[PDB]
Amino acid sequence: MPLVYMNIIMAFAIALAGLLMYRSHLMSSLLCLEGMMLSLFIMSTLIILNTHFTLANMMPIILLVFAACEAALGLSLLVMVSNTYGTDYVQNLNLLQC
Amino acid sequence: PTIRLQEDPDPEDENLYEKNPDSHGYDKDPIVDLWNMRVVFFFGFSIVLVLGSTFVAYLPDYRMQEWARREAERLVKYREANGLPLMESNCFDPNKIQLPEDED
Amino acid sequence: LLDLIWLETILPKTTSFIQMKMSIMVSNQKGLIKLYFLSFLITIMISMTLFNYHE
Amino acid sequence: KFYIREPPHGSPDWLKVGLTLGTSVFLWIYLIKQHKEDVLEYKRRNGLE
Amino acid sequence: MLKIIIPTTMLLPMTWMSKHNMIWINATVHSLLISLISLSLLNQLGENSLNFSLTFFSDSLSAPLLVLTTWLLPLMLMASQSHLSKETTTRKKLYITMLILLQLFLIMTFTATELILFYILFEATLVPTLIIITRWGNQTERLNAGLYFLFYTLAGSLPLLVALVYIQNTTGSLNFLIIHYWSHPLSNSWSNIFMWLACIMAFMVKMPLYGLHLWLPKAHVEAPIAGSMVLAAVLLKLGGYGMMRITTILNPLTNYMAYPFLMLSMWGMIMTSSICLRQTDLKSLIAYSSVSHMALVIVAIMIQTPWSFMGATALMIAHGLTSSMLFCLANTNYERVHSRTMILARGLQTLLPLMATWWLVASLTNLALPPSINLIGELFIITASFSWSNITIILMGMNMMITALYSLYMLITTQRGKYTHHINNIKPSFTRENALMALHILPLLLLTLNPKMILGPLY
Amino acid sequence: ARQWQPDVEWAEQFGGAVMYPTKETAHWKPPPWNDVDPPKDTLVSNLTLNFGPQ
Amino acid sequence: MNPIIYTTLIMTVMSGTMLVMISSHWLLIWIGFEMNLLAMIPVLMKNFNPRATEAATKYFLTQATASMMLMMAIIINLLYSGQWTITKMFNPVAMTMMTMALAMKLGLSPFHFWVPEVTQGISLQAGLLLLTWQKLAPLSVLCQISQSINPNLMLTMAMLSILIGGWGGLNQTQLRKIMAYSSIAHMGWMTAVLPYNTTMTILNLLIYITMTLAMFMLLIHSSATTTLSLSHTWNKMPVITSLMMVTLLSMGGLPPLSGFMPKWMIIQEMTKNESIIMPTLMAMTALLNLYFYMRLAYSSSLTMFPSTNNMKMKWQFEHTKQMKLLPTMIVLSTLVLPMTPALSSLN
Amino acid sequence: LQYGPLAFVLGERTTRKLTETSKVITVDGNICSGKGRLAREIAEKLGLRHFPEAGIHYADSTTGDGKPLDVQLSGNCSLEKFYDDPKSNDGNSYRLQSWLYASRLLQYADALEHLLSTGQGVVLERSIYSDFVFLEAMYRQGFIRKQCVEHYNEVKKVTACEYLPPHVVVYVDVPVPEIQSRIQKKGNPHEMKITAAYLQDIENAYKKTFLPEMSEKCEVLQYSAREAEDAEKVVEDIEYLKCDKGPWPDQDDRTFHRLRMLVQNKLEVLNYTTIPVYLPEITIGAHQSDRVFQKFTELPGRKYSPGYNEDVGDKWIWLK
Amino acid sequence: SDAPPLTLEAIKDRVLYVLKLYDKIDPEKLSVNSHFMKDLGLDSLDQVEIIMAMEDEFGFEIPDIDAEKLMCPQEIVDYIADKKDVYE
Ligand SMILES: CCCCCCCCCCCCCCCCC[C@@H](O)O[C@H](CO[C@H](O)CCCCCCCCCCCCCCC)COP(=O)(O)OCC[N+](C)(C)C
Ligand SMILES: CCCCCCCCCCCCCCCCC[C@@H](O)O[C@H](CO[C@H](O)CCCCCCCCCCCCCCC)COP(=O)(O)OCC[N+](C)(C)C
Ligand SMILES: CCCCCCCCCCCC(=O)SCCNC(=O)CCNC(=O)[C@H](O)C(C)(C)COP(=O)(O)O
Ligand SMILES: Nc1ncnc2c1ncn2[C@@H]1O[C@H](COP(=O)(O)OP(=O)(O)O)[C@@H](O)[C@H]1O
Repeated sequence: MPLVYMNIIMAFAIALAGLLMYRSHLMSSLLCLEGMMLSLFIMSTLIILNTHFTLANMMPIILLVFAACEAALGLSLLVMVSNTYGTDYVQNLNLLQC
Repeated sequence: PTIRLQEDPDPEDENLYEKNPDSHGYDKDPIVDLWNMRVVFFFGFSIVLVLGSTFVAYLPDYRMQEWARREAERLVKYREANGLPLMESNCFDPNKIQLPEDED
Repeated sequence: LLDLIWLETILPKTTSFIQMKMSIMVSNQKGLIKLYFLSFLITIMISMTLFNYHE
Repeated sequence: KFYIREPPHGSPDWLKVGLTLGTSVFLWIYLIKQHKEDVLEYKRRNGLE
Repeated sequence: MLKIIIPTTMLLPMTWMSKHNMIWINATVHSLLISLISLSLLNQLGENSLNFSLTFFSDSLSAPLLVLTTWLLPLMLMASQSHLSKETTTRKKLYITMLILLQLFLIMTFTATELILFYILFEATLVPTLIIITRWGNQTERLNAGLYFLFYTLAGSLPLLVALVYIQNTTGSLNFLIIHYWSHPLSNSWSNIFMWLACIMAFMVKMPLYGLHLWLPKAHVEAPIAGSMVLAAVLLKLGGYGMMRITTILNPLTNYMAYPFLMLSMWGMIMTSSICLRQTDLKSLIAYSSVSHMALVIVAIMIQTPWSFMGATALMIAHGLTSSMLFCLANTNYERVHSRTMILARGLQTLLPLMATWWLVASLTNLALPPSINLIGELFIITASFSWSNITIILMGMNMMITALYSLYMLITTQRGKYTHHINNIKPSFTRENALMALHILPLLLLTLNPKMILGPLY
Repeated sequence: ARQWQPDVEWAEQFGGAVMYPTKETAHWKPPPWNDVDPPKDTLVSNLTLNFGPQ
Repeated sequence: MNPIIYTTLIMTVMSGTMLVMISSHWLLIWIGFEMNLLAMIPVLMKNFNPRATEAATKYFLTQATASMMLMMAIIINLLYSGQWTITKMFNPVAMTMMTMALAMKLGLSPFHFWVPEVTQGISLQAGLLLLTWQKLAPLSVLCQISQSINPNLMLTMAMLSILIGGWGGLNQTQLRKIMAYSSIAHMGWMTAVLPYNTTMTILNLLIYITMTLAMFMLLIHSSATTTLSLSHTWNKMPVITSLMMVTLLSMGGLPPLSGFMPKWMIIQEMTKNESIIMPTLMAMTALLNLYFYMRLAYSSSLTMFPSTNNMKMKWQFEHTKQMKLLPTMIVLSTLVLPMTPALSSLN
Repeated sequence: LQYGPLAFVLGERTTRKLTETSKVITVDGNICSGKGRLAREIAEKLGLRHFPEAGIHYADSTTGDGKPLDVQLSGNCSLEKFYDDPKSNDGNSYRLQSWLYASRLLQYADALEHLLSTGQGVVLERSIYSDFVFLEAMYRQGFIRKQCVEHYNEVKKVTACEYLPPHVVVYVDVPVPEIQSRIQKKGNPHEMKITAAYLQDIENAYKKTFLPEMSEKCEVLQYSAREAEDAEKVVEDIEYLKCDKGPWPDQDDRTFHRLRMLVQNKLEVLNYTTIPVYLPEITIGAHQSDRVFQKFTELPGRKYSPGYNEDVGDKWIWLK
Repeated sequence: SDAPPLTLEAIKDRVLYVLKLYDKIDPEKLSVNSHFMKDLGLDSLDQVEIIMAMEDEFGFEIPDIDAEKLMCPQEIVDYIADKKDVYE
């Protein structure tokens, strides 16, 4: 693979790692989710352009659509959590245990 | 209330002899109890015990004890007269056995 | 000494003690997504190297 | 006797009862017919009779 | 042999369709008739077994066990109807349903031609027993007793399942006739050693082997009387039956894998007999008696001789009858005085003479007075062990002396002495209890009259 | 004279949030009877603004 | 919530699952997962309260992470072989990531923390849906790529799931958490036999779904979510407690009940390979699930717990809503072992 | 057809049946005051359905036949012995209070179901919102413990929050000495032992908690004793209320759908009354529970479901 | 687990520490029986500050009545114990 492929894969890994380790704000983790979506878009677009697969040029648009759906879902859940606690801290979501 | 719960008291045990001086210990109802006694006695002692013991005593000899005794008598008679040994150490004829060629 | 104590001690009481201790260890989590998402990260990293690097 | 309607009345719901019985009889006759045709087809294919 | 299976399955709806006041009568009558029908299975051959179908067969080892099961059902019914008088009709029918299901599973277990079917039935016998113990027991220890009974059994039985499916994948069949005819020796390897252990430990825990028996005093003391009867008389013999069946494929590995179990059996026989000498609970004494007798049965099965197999069969039948009778005898006193402590009610021979006679006969058969079948089995096993090694007579000899001691200790403590002054509610013996004791004891002596019916296939 | 049945003391073993309580989980509370926690008074302060004089 | 909207959301959940099950393109499978999650999130919050909101948030975060890893694995597979068809998965790193993503979606151990929490935070109907219908899509995808699967990772996660399910279930008094740990252990059993025979996976899935439906419907019938509230059901409907006791016995795996059949067949299949140690450990561990099922049976059916005065008023009224499939579910959960050879129709 | 989601999907809507006379009315007052007569007159004048005050055997009146059952199988508490021995060591007081709260909850559910099904108004004597005055009077007099009060508060918190409060609250005010005079004039030998402090506690609870907190949900119509016999004046006073302040105007079709699904299914209504809080006053042992349940199942029309008891003359059972 | 089971002794050491942290009281002259008004020469306003310091230290509020009558450290310790139901 070229260097650009490794760079995009590294960006995906960094965004995943970012999502895995929570600080305080929920919104930061949502941003990491969007970052993973962007990295996947870039990687798929590069692969499809390189191989000249004409009918596959439309998949990244579908990916963006479902990324938007996912982001809207997350934002709605954040609105509800904030309305409950007045803060979007993940520390407050501790009513249910294992 | 200094209590912990609402519960019935533990009742005393009933004596079946109080309402039925000849009670047989099967039921509180005298008629049902008497017939329970009767069916238990008839179907346990009269039917299963005695008749089953007779049936087992007169079972036909499927174990073939007497057949084996008569066969052994025939064999002993035949072998004694001929001068043959009463019994043989090998129960299988060696002509039908093939030992391995080499023992070294 | 034997029937009421040691035969009890070795087979059933040891089993009960071990199962209860492991149940306490496994089931007592605070329910904070931070901790077990960090656990997920550790699992993912171990998995690529331990089982993925060897194909 | 009852304080209220208790909608299932002394007579049974005749529509539901008829539908249930009709479904049962239809399924039974369908199964009998299917088994008969299956036997005939099996006998024809292997040439028993 | 559906002519026996189907009538029990008919006992089920007969019980559930009977009037509220005729359930005991109907169940008892038809159980006795089913026992009479099963009596026909004693007509066995000298060379092979009765092969009814592809699924069921009857040997000379399982026919007396089936007869014992079918005979034990009516006795349990008579023993249960006293303390279940205040119970509702539905719960009484459920109790009878549990007993009938247990009999059906036991009947199918002793005649299954395959080992996996035998496993499924021998494991299905657990659910009715556990339900009976944990639902109709008297004290709060019954829950723990049920847990002990369940897990001790399953922890032994699951490796047996693994070993059985492995054996079927290896040899292509689990049918017992094919297994016997196509038998091949077991080599000396760790895989074979663990296969032996997996095939043996479930039956060992069922006997139960000394050191693996802790479940038995709990389960047999905390159960209701019918539960105790069927646990001591039939359910312990599943281990012996299964072990004599499975040992066909374990040779010649048994020749040395039997040593730890033999030492455990002999020494723990001595230990359990000694434990019987200092026991405050009358039922626990009978339970530990069962453990000692079953240790003898384990020794007989492990040394693998025709005389030991004959002795094992005879001892299993005799012990079933004797231990069931002893449990019923103890339950009579418990129902009178509501306590299991042995030294509470004393001098009972003065108050209940005929029950004292029943006690004497039961404790005489427990110590194996000749020519009872108890002694026939014990003596055959002792002779086989002596041929195995001349030093076993010492351990065997000690056991005989100890068994007599604790049996007569039980008799003298309960029947002789002076009656306790404060207990004034000792009513005369009912006809039902006397009939129960007679139906226990008369078949024992009748079988003594014709002992080849309980001596197994090696006869 | 009668079969033993569980009482209040026996029944209270199963009334906690967890079995086998420890020092850490002895302060865990069982969920409310309906799954509705009481609402917190997380008051959101309104914004205060100077409209004038300039 | 409007009944029409609820029905539309349920059909969208099922449409996402069916799209996963009928697609040949990896993109369509990923789309099915996205649609399923999008429709599932509001169903968890149907009865709005902070616990339901927390459960929905945790579920969304876990499943969104899982779908992100799923898409990355698909893209890596495309990079190393320009194939979109769901097949043997020509790349090993992509297969490892795919396995981890599907395990996260199913709730297999190590990623099993979310299941007890989401199940306890939602209603019994939402729990029924989550623990029955939501297993179909990841299991179907796993079945379609079973040949390229690495046994060492899948078997490790399956054994960990069985162990953790038993140990976690041992400690619970809440019925929903008990169900969740039971689900974790059964998922472990399902995935243990997947590399060897997918028919056994399907059979175990069907039997587990039947038993779970029966248990959840019995719990909804007698409105109990805690052990102590279930201990009152004997004084109101004893038949329900008896049927629940028999179903709990079936869940434990005791013969001659139907629950025993999947474990039996999986053990046989694993011994048809070499694989001797793993089934032995799996059975020994399932004994723990049997233990806490038996404890529940002790508390609800085999002993009678004290009741309250106000139960007398409840005695006068009947259950209005009736579940039409509950008797069939109970019968299928209990008395189906003699029909075992019918599993041949599954392949 | 049984009301449910299918009935709501096509057709049935509650908001159309409300015809300006829905107006859930409750007429509160102290002991022996003539609140029942006023409630009956209000119902007759306005054309609403009258609900007499729920007693110990209210639930019996609505299931099976309307005839009451034995107190052992229903209630398990006595009003008379509460007056005779208010400090009995068997928990009669709080058991009676808890049973009466459950009966009031059932009656409120019945009234709400009738109103939401027909659109017709209902008049109640007391409500679940008023039941606490008797509990406070018992606690201040030392007739019940504090744990009983905590249990009552838990049950009320999880039950009374799911319904809509009454549109208008009518209160009849009668002074305590006049109440004692009326009780003496009545003749019942058990009510004579009611101390004046008990009535004073009931009045304080009413006027200092119930009316203040109820006035925020909707305006309260108070009346002295003399201006309560004139029923037409009270009714015409009710007809000129501006009711746009409470939760009732903010109810749309879906909330009414949820409430209508809740008011039927009385098992769902009574769910939280039997919570496993083990108070000695209301906890019943397993043996007694089993005995009483077996006794109840043997009643002539109680073993099976309503239409399936052939021992009270149910026919065609084997086709139902 | 939560905080240890606070006892009378620890309450006394905390009260005495807070009191000697007050710049208007000399440490050596202060005892658990010293009276703020006479022994320590403290005015009514000073007492209010001491009570507020106790409030901060023990994390709970003392009403105007109640707190007003505590004139020496022993009464403060007794009040804190009675409010916290501490017997040891
Ligand atoms: C209360 C008062 C008591 C004392 C008074 C009693 C008066 C005297 C009566 C006592 C009788 C004395 C016994 C002496 C023995 C005589 C009987 C003997 O000769 O019969 C035996 C026969 O006995 C029977 O075979 C044994 C009975 C079978 C026992 C089965 C029990 C029935 C089932 C009950 C339930 C099963 C539970 C146990 C499960 C295994 C001989 O066997 P066999 O050598 O062949 O016969 C040769 C000739 N044949 C073959 C042509 C017949
Ligand atoms: C409390 C009651 C429980 C029930 C009792 C169950 C009884 C189980 C006992 C098992 C009997 C024998 C098992 C194995 C057979 C031989 C044992 C071994 O010690 O013998 C030597 C084995 O040598 C050494 O001992 C090696 C084994 C050492 C490791 C074993 C661990 C034993 C420690 C005790 C742990 C307790 C076990 C029971 C747990 C409760 C023989 O030498 P070798 O010829 O080379 O091995 C024969 C096999 N070959 C032919 C394939 C080579
Ligand atoms: C940051 C800068 C802000 C500063 C601005 C603060 C504004 C100050 C507001 C002033 C309020 C008053 O005058 S309030 C009125 C004050 N005067 C009285 O109360 C008359 C009786 N005097 C006394 O009781 C004692 O002298 C007394 C000193 C009180 C001790 O009290 P004790 O004997 O009981 O200890
Ligand atoms: N919730 C309650 N708690 C205790 N006693 C009550 C309760 N409700 C009614 N009562 C009693 O019922 C009796 C009459 O009830 P009431 O409605 O006030 O008189 P009336 O029959 O004229 O309407 C009184 O003795 C009253 O104390």
